[PDB]
Amino acid sequence: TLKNKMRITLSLPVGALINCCDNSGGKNLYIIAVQGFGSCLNRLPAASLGDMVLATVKKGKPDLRKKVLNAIICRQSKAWRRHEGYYIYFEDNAGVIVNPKGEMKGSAITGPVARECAELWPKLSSAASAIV
Amino acid sequence: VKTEACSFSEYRIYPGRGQKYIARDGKVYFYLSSKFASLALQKKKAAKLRWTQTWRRNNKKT
Amino acid sequence: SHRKFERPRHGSLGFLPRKRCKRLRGKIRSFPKDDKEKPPHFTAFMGYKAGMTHIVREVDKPGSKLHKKEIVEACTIIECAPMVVVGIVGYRETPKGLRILSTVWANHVSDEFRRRYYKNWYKSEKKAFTKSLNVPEATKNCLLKRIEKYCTVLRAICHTQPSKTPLRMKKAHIMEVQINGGSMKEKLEFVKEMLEKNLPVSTVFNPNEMIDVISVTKGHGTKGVVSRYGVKRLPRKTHRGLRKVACIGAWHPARVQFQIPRHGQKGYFHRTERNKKIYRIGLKTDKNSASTDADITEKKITPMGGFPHYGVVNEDFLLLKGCVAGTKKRPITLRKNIVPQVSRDALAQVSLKFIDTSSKIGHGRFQTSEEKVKYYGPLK
RNA sequence: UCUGAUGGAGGAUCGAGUUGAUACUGACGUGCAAAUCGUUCAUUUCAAUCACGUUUAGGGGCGAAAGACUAAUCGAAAAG
RNA sequence: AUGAACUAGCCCUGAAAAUGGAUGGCGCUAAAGCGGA
RNA sequence: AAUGUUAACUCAGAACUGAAACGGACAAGGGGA
RNA sequence: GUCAUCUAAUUAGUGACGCGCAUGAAUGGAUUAACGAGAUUCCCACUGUCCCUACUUGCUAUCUAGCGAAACCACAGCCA
RNA sequence: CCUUCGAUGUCGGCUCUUCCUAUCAUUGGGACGCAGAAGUCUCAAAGUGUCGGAUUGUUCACCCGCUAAUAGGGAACGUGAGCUGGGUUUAGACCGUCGUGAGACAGGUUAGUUUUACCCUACUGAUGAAUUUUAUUAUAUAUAUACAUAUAGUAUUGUGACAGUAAUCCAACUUGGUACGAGAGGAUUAGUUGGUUCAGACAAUUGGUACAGCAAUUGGUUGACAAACCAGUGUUGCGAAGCUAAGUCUGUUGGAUAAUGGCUGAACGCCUCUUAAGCCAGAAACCAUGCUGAUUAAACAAUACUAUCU
RNA sequence: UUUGCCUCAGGGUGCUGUAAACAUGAAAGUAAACUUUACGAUCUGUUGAGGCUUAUCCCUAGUGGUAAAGUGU
Ligand SMILES: [Mg+2]
Ligand SMILES: [Mg+2]
Ligand SMILES: [Mg+2]
Ligand SMILES: [Mg+2]
Ligand SMILES: [Mg+2]
Ligand SMILES: [Mg+2]
Ligand SMILES: [Mg+2]
Ligand SMILES: [Mg+2]
Ligand SMILES: [Mg+2]
Ligand SMILES: [Mg+2]
Ligand SMILES: [Mg+2]
Ligand SMILES: [Mg+2]
Ligand SMILES: [Mg+2]
Ligand SMILES: [Mg+2]
Ligand SMILES: [Mg+2]
Ligand SMILES: [Mg+2]
Ligand SMILES: [Mg+2]
Ligand SMILES: [Mg+2]
Ligand SMILES: [Mg+2]
Ligand SMILES: [Mg+2]
Ligand SMILES: [Mg+2]
Ligand SMILES: [Mg+2]
Ligand SMILES: [Mg+2]
Ligand SMILES: [Mg+2]
Ligand SMILES: [Mg+2]
Ligand SMILES: [Mg+2]
Repeated sequence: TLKNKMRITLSLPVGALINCCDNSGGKNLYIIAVQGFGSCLNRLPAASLGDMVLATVKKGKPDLRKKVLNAIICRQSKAWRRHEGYYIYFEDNAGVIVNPKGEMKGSAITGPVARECAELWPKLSSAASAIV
Repeated sequence: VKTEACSFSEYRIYPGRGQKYIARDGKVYFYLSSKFASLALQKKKAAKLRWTQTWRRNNKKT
Repeated sequence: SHRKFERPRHGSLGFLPRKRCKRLRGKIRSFPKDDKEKPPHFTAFMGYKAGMTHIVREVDKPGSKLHKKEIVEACTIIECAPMVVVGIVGYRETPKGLRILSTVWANHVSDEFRRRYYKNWYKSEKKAFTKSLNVPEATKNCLLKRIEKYCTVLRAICHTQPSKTPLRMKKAHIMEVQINGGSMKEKLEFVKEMLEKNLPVSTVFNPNEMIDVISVTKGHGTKGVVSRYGVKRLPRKTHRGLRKVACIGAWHPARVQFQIPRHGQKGYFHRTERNKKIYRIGLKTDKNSASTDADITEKKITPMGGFPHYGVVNEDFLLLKGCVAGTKKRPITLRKNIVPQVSRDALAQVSLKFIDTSSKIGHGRFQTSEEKVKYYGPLK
């Protein structure tokens, strides 16, 4: 289970509200923290495609609200450099709720998912339709 | 050399050049340039732009 | 009181006096240690920065998520017209540092070289070197003998041939190049063999060699603290101004300290970047210079419309991985590394798949003008 | 008792100007200025605004009251 | 001629604070230190 | 009742039209609990 | 202050509770639509406020020609 | 209550640097109630780091969360001609208690001008002459010579004393479900690939930027068309080049040590790491190497040419 | 500082997006003649046109230019 992840453009900072992408019943995700983020005086922690966040669900099933909950980003709109030289971007910022281990709380994943994420989280590849 | 094609225009995109926009569905659009990407964003229709290949074809200008 | 939240200092104190470099021609501060087992070879080479292109390279790193895949990488191009050797200088080691014994000159020294010894060539009677050139060979021989006897280090006085480049300046760039090899005698012999003749880069570097690139950085004149050190902007509310340092220092050392970031020169600094890989060494006598196994199309390295702000590379050149200090047109000194590197990075053999030659003056669509012409067709 | 017109009430509404002076605690602060400048702002048919004339004078005046103002002078003017 | 116990000289530990650093400084150890004459 | 000479400016509706844009500058409430 | 609620977290806000250091009835008490350049909190929109700065425009600064002050000033002007 | 009342701007935050170690983490160790893992105590260590938020004017505090760790401090309780001005500490006003009252409150609440650098220094960059009681690590054909060399001016190339200094930490995976363990669990170490922070550049590429430029277009104006203009840059679209980060590249290895463990080995017929002499290995420390400056050395060398030189 | 350089021009490279002009071309329609003649956003053809492209792009022995004549040792 490799967490080898080539660096990807950072932009989804704390406070960002992203589409929930999932079948969990959550509509939104408000990102409160990035895992593996360190220390930098005034820098907002900011997550990218592979990254594990900690979020709340602002809108969705009440059993999801009022709690801090792990998620993975699946799509972003900040364009990022694929190493074949082209910059990819999605139209939306969107992630999927999971457990600390990385197991989905939901069952399917609605839209597309970046390959950068597929390579990182096998259980996520499973439930992905278009993986691009 | 594997030259992808510009989606909005029909230009050859040589490696390490353009950008790739993956829409709501899963459909990828590869744009050769900034201008083309901007046009795409603006929801502009290539078949209505005099300079592009799509327009040209429609008016049989080969 | 202690600063509430700790943070690393902003500049590097290792690059202080952030003042202008004395000369465009980056000086080599130090040359590789001498390994007297190996044959005598030059350690350095001057070239002019022409621009950057990008490249496509297949990767080898077993274990990377980037393993078998083609990758795109930026690379500088450094035009490398053959340097010409003109002198030998002999140093001897003293408790006060290196002291020169002598310099021995070629019999014929180029006009270009001579131009360096004048600031008004056009006016001058160009008398420089006209008596030295004359001198009898016996004296030279004697000097050489002396060098052999006493001098521990040899440097060659080389100069560039800027006439063979799009640059404006007819003046040569003259540079001492340490020779590293076995016996002083051997070194001397080597230099004699060389002397009046030309070094091309292939005689100095090889494909996949890791090299240090020493050059004066791009200038920006007097720059603010924010730009020069990456100091934080103060907030909008600030009266006297936002783009400054709020507190120079404490009260008590009652003296601004040299460690505090201040407005002043930025750029045109001397800088050695280390571990830059040579991806390719071009040859003047190669029309398929920017071509590759995967390309198989006649390409010269010059992009369409030519290297912006430089011109047309018509001579042997270095493709260095990544970036190099200074501007298009800047002299660059490439130096062998001071340690013989065995890291997988230095050993890896590169195989370019593709080298971009699309116009750098815009978002170029095509490689050659021919292709463009084909695309367009016959027109007005 | 509803519906549509009419009608044109109101210390009604918004708002140029005018009268002010909320914020930027912006500019300025050896100023253009012993209070200005900018943008923003509040005021506009009434307890409205302005002019001129006129009344009220110092322990006095005048005050929708801030000890405000009473010629850059005010918890007692200025002049001698 | 070893084993104890004490004893007091010098020395060591105990002995950690913020500008750089002060037997006044350099330095000094067959003292240029400490105690004498 | 039909036939004349003749006037503002306002409303309402429909085609086509454009790189989907149109109080195109100017001017002009942020709103809610 | 305790309990809710707002938040991932709230010395804030709101709703409750009340033997209230020292609330309370024209010292007016309790409540109130409308109104407010009023005080306070939250939410949507929005944004360079911020991440995280960059680029850019005038007018200054800058150099020149001309003109040309002042405050300040025991003497002056490196540190441990 | 020594200083300051002919004024040292009186909290906190923001910014920014430096220092301390009474070490939180990282390096190297020693101990254990150390099987492993985790942790506790402790030695050399201040090289590197020590964050994002919610509430509070706060310091302090308290939670949320990341983190290797979220150690503690100082520098006129660092830092107002740096800001801010929320608080405290003017004048307005309100409440509560106290006072007959004016008023008081180290009780609460709201509204409330933050001046000047053009001086010296310091620091940052920027030119720049001068330098014979001064210099010199040698020159000259095995001998000589400091009882000696050295004119000066341009320029090139060097020397490099001295000063500065830079990289940092983590993860994942393989080593290994191994060592260890009744089992649960479960490493060190290297190795690989990545990332964080920082630094230094750079602009091929993506993005940003527009008063190069092209096109559109509103209102007006030139009879119309065209060509234009005006609206302090009229407003949009694209926008090269140049700048630029959120984009790309790069960031060493010796010496000698500290802690410590040892070696030989007395004192003390044995033992003893030395608490003698003599040695060894050994740290993110130190000093070099490397890197920046070097009118920091009033420094100097060589070379090139010259105007008179001996 | 005359095998340079500036200067225009051409060519390259791009940027923009198809110039003016004419077309018994097309056009939602309208009116007014005895099938033609007016008006008509806009579109199409000639038209990847026209314009711009170094002021800090590139090339070209393509054009015309290259003065001052002073100071210091
Ligand atoms: Mg902060
Ligand atoms: Mg762009
Ligand atoms: Mg370019
Ligand atoms: Mg006021
Ligand atoms: Mg102000
Ligand atoms: Mg001022
Ligand atoms: Mg008055
Ligand atoms: Mg003495
Ligand atoms: Mg709040
Ligand atoms: Mg309440
Ligand atoms: Mg009472
Ligand atoms: Mg003071
Ligand atoms: Mg300690
Ligand atoms: Mg500890
Ligand atoms: Mg104190
Ligand atoms: Mg101060
Ligand atoms: Mg102040
Ligand atoms: Mg303060
Ligand atoms: Mg206040
Ligand atoms: Mg008050
Ligand atoms: Mg650009
Ligand atoms: Mg006009
Ligand atoms: Mg743009
Ligand atoms: Mg002993
Ligand atoms: Mg036309
Ligand atoms: Mg030019």
